[PDB]
Amino acid sequence: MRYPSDVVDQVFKLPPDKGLLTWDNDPVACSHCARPIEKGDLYSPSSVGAFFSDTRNLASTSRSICWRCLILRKKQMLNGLSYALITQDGVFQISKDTNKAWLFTTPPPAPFFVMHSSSTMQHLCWRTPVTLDNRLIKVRYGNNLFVVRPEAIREALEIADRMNEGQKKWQAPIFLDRKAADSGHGALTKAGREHLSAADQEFLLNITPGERWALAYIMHSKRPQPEEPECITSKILEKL
DNA sequence: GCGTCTCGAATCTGATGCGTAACTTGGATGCTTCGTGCGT
Ligand SMILES: [Zn+2]
Repeated sequence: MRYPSDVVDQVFKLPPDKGLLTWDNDPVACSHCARPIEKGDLYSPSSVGAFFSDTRNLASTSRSICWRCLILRKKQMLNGLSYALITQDGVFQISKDTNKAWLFTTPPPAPFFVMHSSSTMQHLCWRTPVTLDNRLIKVRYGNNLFVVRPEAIREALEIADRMNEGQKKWQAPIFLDRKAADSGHGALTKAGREHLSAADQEFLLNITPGERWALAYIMHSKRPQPEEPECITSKILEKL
């Protein structure tokens, strides 16, 4: 895939809705997924309504929405893709911690989109940049766009295991929060501050926010075993 | 019209108890769409 809207016609294969206008002016980017809207394509003027609180993430002021985004803005699409991973084969659910560990330790090779919501249901279909290479995974968490490097996650897990190797009571070296909301998120704990070497402390302080978020779901006393997430595109298509 | 001597001294100089108790020891929110109907 190339664009967030490309997930529709490639893994959902949903035909465009009826009654959509046809573009007849100089091409302009979509207001959601930044896809160009060329002459002869199907679009619709923006009618997001007063309850749309994602104006800051709009690609442009074209006020035009391509049919793929019009599909992606349906309630069944927003709810189904709350904790989704959209790859070529299908849409997978990464809600469970084991799924997150598998994704951030053994990512799929193909381009994919990573979905995650910080509340009941949020606009995430059209805000996630594509992950071209598995070594640089871009994850959209609520209003935060994260960059996760699997090698950094593996190195941090190795550091935590080596620091907790001797002590019988397991204790995390770095303070992390699943919601990425705590005031101490990403800061070293007392055990990390006074039981780790200078190189390990410098590495743990110099990780990206996305890596902290991922370790908040992976790094624990009993590391979850990675497992393949289930196929979810069937459920979303049936509910639509 | 003073007048001067003497113009202190020893010793005690604190003891004893009490010298905390019970209860609170958080709570709530931070999402949009969709259908149906008002409605100004
Ligand atoms: Zn679009």
